[PDB]
Order: sequence, then C-alpha cells, then structure tokens
Amino acid sequence: SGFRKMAFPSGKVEGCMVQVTCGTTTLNGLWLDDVVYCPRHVICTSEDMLNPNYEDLLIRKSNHNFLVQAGNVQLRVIGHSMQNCVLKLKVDTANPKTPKYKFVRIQPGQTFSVLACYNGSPSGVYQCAMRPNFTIKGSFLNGSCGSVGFNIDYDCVSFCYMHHMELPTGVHAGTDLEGNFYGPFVDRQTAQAAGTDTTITVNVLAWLYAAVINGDRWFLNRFTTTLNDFNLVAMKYNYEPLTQDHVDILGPLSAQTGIAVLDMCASLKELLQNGMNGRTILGSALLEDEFTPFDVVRQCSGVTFQ
Amino acid sequence: SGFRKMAFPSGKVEGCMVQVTCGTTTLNGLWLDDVVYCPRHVICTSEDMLNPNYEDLLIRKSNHNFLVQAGNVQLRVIGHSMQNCVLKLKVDTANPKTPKYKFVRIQPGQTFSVLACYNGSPSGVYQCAMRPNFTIKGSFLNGSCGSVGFNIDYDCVSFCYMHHMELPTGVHAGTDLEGNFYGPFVDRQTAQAAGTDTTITVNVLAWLYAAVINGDRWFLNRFTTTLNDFNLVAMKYNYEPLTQDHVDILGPLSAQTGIAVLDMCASLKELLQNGMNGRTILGSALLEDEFTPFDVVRQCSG
Ligand SMILES: O=C1C[C@H](Oc2cc(Cl)cc(OCCNC(=O)c3cc(=O)[nH]c4ccccc34)c2)N1
Ligand SMILES: O=C1C[C@H](Oc2cc(Cl)cc(OCCNC(=O)c3cc(=O)[nH]c4ccccc34)c2)N1
Ligand SMILES: [Cl-]
Repeated sequence: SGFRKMAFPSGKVEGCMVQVTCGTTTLNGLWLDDVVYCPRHVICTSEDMLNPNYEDLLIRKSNHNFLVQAGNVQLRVIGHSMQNCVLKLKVDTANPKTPKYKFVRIQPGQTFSVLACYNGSPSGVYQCAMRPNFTIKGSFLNGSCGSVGFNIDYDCVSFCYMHHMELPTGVHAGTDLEGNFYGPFVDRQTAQAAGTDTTITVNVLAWLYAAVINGDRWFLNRFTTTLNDFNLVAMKYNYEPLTQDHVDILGPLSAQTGIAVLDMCASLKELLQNGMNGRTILGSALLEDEFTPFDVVRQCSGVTFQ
Repeated sequence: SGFRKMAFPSGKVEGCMVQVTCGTTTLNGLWLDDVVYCPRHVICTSEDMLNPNYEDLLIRKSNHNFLVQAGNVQLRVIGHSMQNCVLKLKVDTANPKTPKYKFVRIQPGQTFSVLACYNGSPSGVYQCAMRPNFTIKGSFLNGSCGSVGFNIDYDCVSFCYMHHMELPTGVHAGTDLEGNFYGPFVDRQTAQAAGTDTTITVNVLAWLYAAVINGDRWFLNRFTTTLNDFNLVAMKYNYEPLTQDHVDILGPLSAQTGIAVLDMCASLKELLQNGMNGRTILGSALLEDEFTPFDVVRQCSG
C-alpha cells in the first residue's frame, strides 16, 4: 500500500556524472564511453550569452581549455565537437561505469527521473514530467546545468533530458542528449517565456486508477461518457485531449480495477466541474498529473532494476 | 528555483542491497562490510508469526539455512546473530561497494529517502518522513521488508530505517539499523494500530519559508502570535505542538526571509482558518509537512 512520487534508482547515472570547466564556468557533464556531454553554453562568457555564435566561440578553444573532473581524477580532453546545443568532449578514457544506455527523445506528458548535480556531484533525485508546454517544473540552483533526466527500461538507461536553463517564471528548460531543445527555447540569455501550460489528462486518469488500487473510491460514480463529450469538457479546463491511444494505454488499469476508462473520465469530469468538496485523493487536494499509466503499473506491481 | 520532494541519490545504497532467504521466506538485506542486516522475522514460518520466540527460532538455524544472493552471486553465511529486531548475518566477503556509513536513530518529523526493494533489487526511491505516531507513509508491497531509509549529507550514508511491516491502515513500521522499532510496534502479527497522526508543525513552517524564498507571499499577514496562543490553535487542527527548540531551528530561515517565526506562525493560523481559496503554495493545495528546516535550507541554498 501507499503511492509515492518515485524516481528510478539513480546509481547507474551517478557513475556517469563529471564536472566540466571552461574558463570561469563550471557545470555538469555526462561521461558515457569516451565522450563527455554537456550544455554548449559552458563555452560562453556573460556577454557571449547575449548573442552567441557557438561555432565561432568553439573554434577558439583548445582541448586543454576544457577541464573534466571525474571524482578526484582529471580526465584528458582529446577532442571537442558540437551537436546542436550539446558539446561533446572526447576523453582519453572510456568510463568503466558506463551502463547499458540509449538516448531517447520523450513527448510531453512523459515522466523521467532527474539527477540534480552540482560540480559533477549528485545531490538529489526527483521525478518529474515533461509539461505540455515543454518545460519541467524542476528544482535547480546555480551550477545545476548539465544535470540529466532518465528512465530505466529493463536494464537500459534511457537518457532523455539535459538541463540548460531556468526561465523567468522559475520553470526549467533543456534538451534531449542529441542537443535539441524541448520546446521553443534557445540557449541565449534573452527574455523567453513558456506557453500556457495544460494538465496531462491521461496521467490524471492513471493517478485516479492508482487511488482506486489503494482504496480511495469516493470519486467513483455510476456514469460514463463518450470520448468526444469528455474532450469538450477537457478543452474547457485546459486539460490535454484524451486520444484513443491513451484509452488503450489505460486498458490494463481499467481491467484491474473494473472501472472503464470512460467511466473514470466521468469521475474526472465531475471533479473538474465540482471540485473535491473538502476531500483528498492519495493525500492530494489537486489532481496529480505527473504519473504516467506505466509509472502506476510499475509502482503498484513492484518492478525492479538490478 | 522550484521546490520538489527530493530524495538523495540512491547509488551508494543500491550497491548494498542483497536478497536474503530463510526457508520459504525471501526479503531484502543490507550488506555493509562483511555483515548482512535484515528483519529477524525472515526466520519465521506462517505458524510462528503471532507469538514468535526469536531466540528459540534462531538457535535452531544453521548458517546454511540462510541464502544470501548479491546480484547473481551467492554469499557464504559464516555466522548469525540478532540485535533487537534485526538479524545480522556474517558473510565470507566484505562488500566492495560499502560506502562510508553510520547508523542513526531519527526522531518524528525527520525525513529520509527510502530505496524500495524486492528480491534484493532496487525498484524506486522516494522521500518519507517519520510521522509523529512513528509510522511512515511509504509505498511498499509484499517482499519489500528489509528496504532501507537513509540520508546522505556530505559523502556519508546515515541509515535510519529498515522496513519490517505494513499496518492494517496501509502505513508502515520499521526499526533503526540497531533493530529497535520506531514507536510502540512489535514484530508479531498481533493486531497493532498506530496512534492518531498529527501534522508536523515545524516542517509546515519550514515549507512556508521555502515558499517565501521561491517568491510566494500571498499567505503572509501583518499579525504575529505568542507561542502559546499558536499552540492552542494548532492543536485544534491536529498539528503537533511547536516548541522553543522548533522556533530556534527556524531561526536561519527567519533571518534569510525577514519573517519572524511567530509572524510565520500567524500566517499558518490564518491558512488553517481560511484554507487556500483556490490558491496553491509551491504547487500544493494542502500544507506540506514532509520537508524539514534542514531540507529547505539544503534545497534552496545548496
Ligand atoms: O529566459 C531565459 C533563460 C535564458 O537564459 C539563459 C540561457 C542559457 Cl543557454 C543559460 C542560462 O543560464 C545558465 C546558468 N544557469 C544556472 O546556473 C541556473 C540554472 C537553474 O536551473 N537555476 C538557477 C537558479 C539561479 C541561478 C542560476 C540558475 C540562462 N533566457
Ligand atoms: O498490524 C500488524 C502488522 C503486524 O504484522 C506483521 C509483523 C511482521 Cl514482523 C511482519 C509482517 O509482514 C511481513 C511481510 N510483509 C510484507 O511483505 C508487506 C510489507 C509491506 O509494507 N506491504 C505489504 C503489502 C501487502 C502484502 C505484504 C506487504 C506483518 N501486525
Ligand atoms: Cl532526527
């Protein structure tokens, strides 16, 4: 029993975190095989950041301008290149702790664990979702750039996020490990704003199933809805549209609890129109949208990652 | 910026998790140096769980009755002893992944990370607080016994909890790593109930300071209160009494934000009276009590 915001065990990723210094700037790097990946903005001064020409800034750097520290050991940079917004530093040593890994680009609504790092040292792990506006509501301070997000699928780490910046509203933006930003953001010190956010509907439904699995049933009702009627109501409350793919993905949870997806949609519609009436669901007075249907199944069934 | 429920990175603890089997029972063990620690109830059968005599059950076991598996390798048990409710299995190999560690007994209101495990394999990490009724609101299934709670301030792992059981209400009970239960619980299947739970007042105040540090000020007010009048109100909402130790502990956060502790107490009194009126504080519509003053400083300042 119980339902917590749970992150993947971070050990496989911790053994990849290094510190990258270029001049006065220090941030985190991810050391996999013989390459250290980090935000390309590590090469920028504060004035360069206003309108950077990264190709021009990079051509001026030599390998010795990058100091990479793995624990108390300095790694030797023997090459450097850029791929989109990520700098790739070739080092003379393959990381002996490199886990089985892939780089994956995730979609909004997908969740991942973030290993927040400072000076190449892991400080915390938390679970978050890629918001529909492509930001993450992370928790990051100065020096956190280069911290990564990941999932574990079987024994393979899938790296999906690298931290680059914090927007004026305190939300965060970053790239996949191929250096492509999530969202309409750029790596320049300029006024940038995230679009209006929406709630991840399929995730709220998954969390309602988690509540039912844990014995929280007060919000269940006798009613059902059509997908089209539910989507009209979802648009009204700034909820993401629920697709037939989402309905199929919730199938296993629907079969386990005996509550059809459109039956749970009718519970959600009533919750939006009327509120919780002083009640809570899984210790929350708001509808939680940072658990995917896979997260719910994984947590309610005890899947492990040795 | 931002404020999240954040756990410690679990790598140091993952490299210590092993599977312990005794007869038909399998659970998790913590392998540090040449000792594997686990709940002593691993030696019980289904017939023994209401009134086990652990000394009597243990004397009947040989080293070869304990199977310890670390990854795909079997460890050799060369000794066994009990310390309170924890079984200590001496093994023939020191764990090469043993981090710098200590065993600490925590007090209610304290927070820690839990590495939930099944069959000696880590499945997830989450943040918990030791409730005032000495339970934790974890997320554990069958086979989770022996999963541990810990903190990692600096490079030293402080193990503070070992999971033993789930109570009928779905909350969890366990021991420190010296085998002493937190609370009035025993490792017997007899009906046990946790006392009425209360909100950890000092932690709610710390989280209100975290909200102010992150730019949220809507809940502040021009009032202050005496400590005694605050406690008289807070108790009516099932909040733990706020002591002068708690007021002193909040001193650094009070100095950083410019909001005196009793001034923040008056904000808390108003929130308990009015609710949030459609507003949120740090993305929550309820008052959060699983962040300590130390957690807030660590997360906000680094
Ligand atoms: O709207 C916007 C943001 C963009 O400006 C940029 C662009 C780029 Cl590519 C990088 C950047 O800052 C990099 C250095 N940031 C940090 O260390 C940092 C990260 C964090 O998540 N939180 C912080 C909290 C306080 C202070 C520092 C941080 C800033 N324009
Ligand atoms: O009120 C109470 C509890 C005490 O009964 C005990 C005492 C002892 Cl020492 C052990 C025990 O169970 C050990 C085996 N528990 C589990 O695997 C288990 C742990 C968990 O946290 N959640 C579960 C969810 C479902 C099913 C199994 C679990 C039970 N009397
Ligand atoms: Cl403590």
